[PDB]
Amino acid sequence: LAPGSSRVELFKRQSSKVPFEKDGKVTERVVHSFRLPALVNVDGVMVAIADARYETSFDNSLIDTVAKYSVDDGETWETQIAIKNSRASSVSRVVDPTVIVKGNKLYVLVGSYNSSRSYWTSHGDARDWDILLAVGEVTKSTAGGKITASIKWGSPVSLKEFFPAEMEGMHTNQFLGGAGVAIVASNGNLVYPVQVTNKKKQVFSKIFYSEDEGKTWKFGKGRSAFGCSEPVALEWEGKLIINTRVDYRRRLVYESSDMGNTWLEAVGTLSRVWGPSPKSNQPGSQSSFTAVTIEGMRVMLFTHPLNFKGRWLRDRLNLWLTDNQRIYNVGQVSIGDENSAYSSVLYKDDKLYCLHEINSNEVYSLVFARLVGELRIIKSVLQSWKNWDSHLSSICTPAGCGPAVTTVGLVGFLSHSATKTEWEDAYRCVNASTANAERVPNGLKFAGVGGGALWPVSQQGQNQRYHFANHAFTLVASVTIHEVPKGASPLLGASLDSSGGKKLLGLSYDKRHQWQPIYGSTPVTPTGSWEMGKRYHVVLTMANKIGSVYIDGEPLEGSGQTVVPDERTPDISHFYVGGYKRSGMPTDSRVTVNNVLLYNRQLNAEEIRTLFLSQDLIGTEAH
Ligand SMILES: OC[C@H]1O[C@@H](O[C@H]2[C@H](O)[C@@H](O)[C@@H](O)O[C@@H]2CO)[C@H](O)[C@@H](O)[C@H]1O
Ligand SMILES: CC(=O)N[C@H]1[C@H]([C@H](O)[C@H](O)CO)OC(C(=O)O)=C[C@@H]1O
Repeated sequence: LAPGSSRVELFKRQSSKVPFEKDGKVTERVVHSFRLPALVNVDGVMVAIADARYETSFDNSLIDTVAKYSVDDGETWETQIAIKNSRASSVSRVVDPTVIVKGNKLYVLVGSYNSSRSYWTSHGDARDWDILLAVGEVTKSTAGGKITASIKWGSPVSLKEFFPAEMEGMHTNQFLGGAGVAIVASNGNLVYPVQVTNKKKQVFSKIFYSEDEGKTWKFGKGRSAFGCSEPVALEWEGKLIINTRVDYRRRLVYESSDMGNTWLEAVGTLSRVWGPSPKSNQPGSQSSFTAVTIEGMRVMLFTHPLNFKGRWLRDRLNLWLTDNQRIYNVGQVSIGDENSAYSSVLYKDDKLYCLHEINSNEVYSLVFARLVGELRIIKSVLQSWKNWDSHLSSICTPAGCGPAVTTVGLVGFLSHSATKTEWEDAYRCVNASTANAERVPNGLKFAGVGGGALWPVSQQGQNQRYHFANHAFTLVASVTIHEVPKGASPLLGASLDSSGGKKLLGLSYDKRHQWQPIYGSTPVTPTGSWEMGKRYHVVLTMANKIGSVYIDGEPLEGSGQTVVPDERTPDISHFYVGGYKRSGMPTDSRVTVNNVLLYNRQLNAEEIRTLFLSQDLIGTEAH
C-alpha cells in the first residue's frame, strides 16, 4: 500500500453478522468467511456486494449474497442480505455474483445449487443447477436534515429458458457469470461475460446480453478457446475487450465489435502480457478491469496477484495502468507477503478505492482501502505521457510545415536521460541496461569488448509488456561509427536468444565499408557503403513474418525476406543497441546512438520520410 494510503477490515471474518432468514424467522448470525467482492457507485450511493460463507470457506457449502451501503463515502455502512438460497439441504447456495449498474437499479446474476458436494466443473449434468436474476431498487431521502437511503430487493427470476441445448459442435451443460462487475454498453444493452461447460466437461467464455431492460436474453455466436474461465469485460472505442483466466498458462485477451458474434485475439496490445506466477505454471485468478476518465484522458485499470508462493495462495496483489499502448506497473496494493487474491476497484468524484480479499489458514476477510497515493502516482505518469505526445505533435517538420510526426502507437523512447547504468524510458515503463557507456546529447557513445545496451522483452519475466513485438513492430534510431572494425560488428537488432547469436532481424557493418543486414537465419549478403564520422538514419520493420531495413529513408538489398519460418510464433528475448552488451562475444563496436523509438505496428512510407527528415528536432535535451 503506497505512502499516504490507508484501510480498514470491513467484512470481518468470524465477527461481522447478517440477517439470516429461515421459516419466516430472522436472526443475526456470525459468518465464517467473506469472498468474491464487487464494489460500485449508484447515483451517489456506494454499494459493496459479496459471498457470505456461513460455515466454512469450502466452495460447496452454505452461502447467501450479502450487501452493504453508505452515503458518506465509506465512513459508515448499513447491512443486508440481497439474495437468499433455496433452503433445501445443509449445502444449498447462490454463487459467483456478477453486478451491473443502470439508472438507480442493481442487476445481480447468480448460480443456484441445492445439494452437490462436488466442484461444478466436474458435474456430468445439470440436475442440481439453476441460473437467476435479482433486481434491487435504490432511493434517496433527507428526513432529518441529513442524507439517507434505502434499498429494496425483488424476488429472483430464473433465466434458464434462454439457454439452448446445443452450440456449434457440442452439447450444453451449465453456465455462470464471471464474478465482479459488468457493464452497460453505449447502446443501452446489459452485457454479462459468462463461463460455460459442455457435455465433455470443457470450459469456455461467451457474451450474454439484453435489449429490453432484462426481460429477455441472448447469446452471441462466437467463443474463446477451450480453457478460458471467469472472464471480465469493458468497452473501448466501440469494441468489447474480454480479459480471461487460464490455469497453468499466460492470460488470453480478445476483441469483438459485434456483441460477441465474432472474436479476435488481441495480439498487438494486451494478450499474453500477464502471467499467473513467476514461471506461469500455477492456478490463475479473478480480476478487476474497468475504463475511466482521469484529468481528461480515458484509460484502463487492471489488478491480479503475483503468486510467489504457489498453488492457490496468491500473495502480492498488484495494480496496472494503460492506454492500449504503454503499460505501467503502479505497484503493490496488499501489505507485505500476505495472501490476497480477489479484488474490486472504484473511481468516484475524483477519489480511488479498492475492496479486496485477505487469507490466513483458509479463513477470509474483505478490507476496504483508500488509494490516495496510487492516484497521485497515476496522475504524475499521465501528465508525462500527455506532455511528450504534445511536444512531438507540435514540431514544424520541414517542407509552411510538412506532415506531423506520428505518435499513434508509440510505446517507448530512449533519449537525453540516463544514469550510470540505465538509459531511461521517457514514457517511464521499461528502462534499458548498459555497459562502457559515456553520456552525450540525446543519446550514448559506446566502446570496447562488452559495450552496448539491452532493452528487455521476454527478459521482463512474469509480466511482459512488449509481447506485441512477436507479431509486429517498428524500431528507429540515428547512428555514427568511429572506427573501422576487424571483422563484422553489431549496430542494432532483435534477438531470439540471450547471447544475441540467434537473430530475428538486425544490422551490422564491416571492414570493407559495407552494411550487413541480417534476415533471420538466411545467409548474409553485404551491400551499400558508409564513411566514418558520418551520421545515418536507421529503421527496422517486421509484420506478417516479413522484415525490412532502411538507411536514410531508403530500403536496402535483401529487404522483404522471411524472418519467421511459418512454423511457430516467435519468442523475442531483447533488442540490442550499439553492441551485444556481452563480454563473452568477440566484437568491439565504437559508435554513438541517439533517439531510439519503439512502435507497436509497421509504419507507412510517409511516416518514415518525416521521421528521417526531422531527426535534428526531436531530442529530449531542452527539457
Ligand atoms: O484454496 C481454496 C480454493 O480451493 C479451490 O479448490 C481446489 C482445492 O483446494 C484442492 O484441494 C483440489 O480439490 O482442487 C480444487 C480445484 O478445483 C477452489 O477452486 C477455489 O474456489 C478456492 O476455494
Ligand atoms: C467453485 C465455484 O462455483 N466458485 C469459485 C470460482 C469458480 O470456480 C469460477 O467462477 C468458475 O471456474 O472461482 C474460485 C476460484 O478462485 O477457484 C472461487 C469460487 O468459489
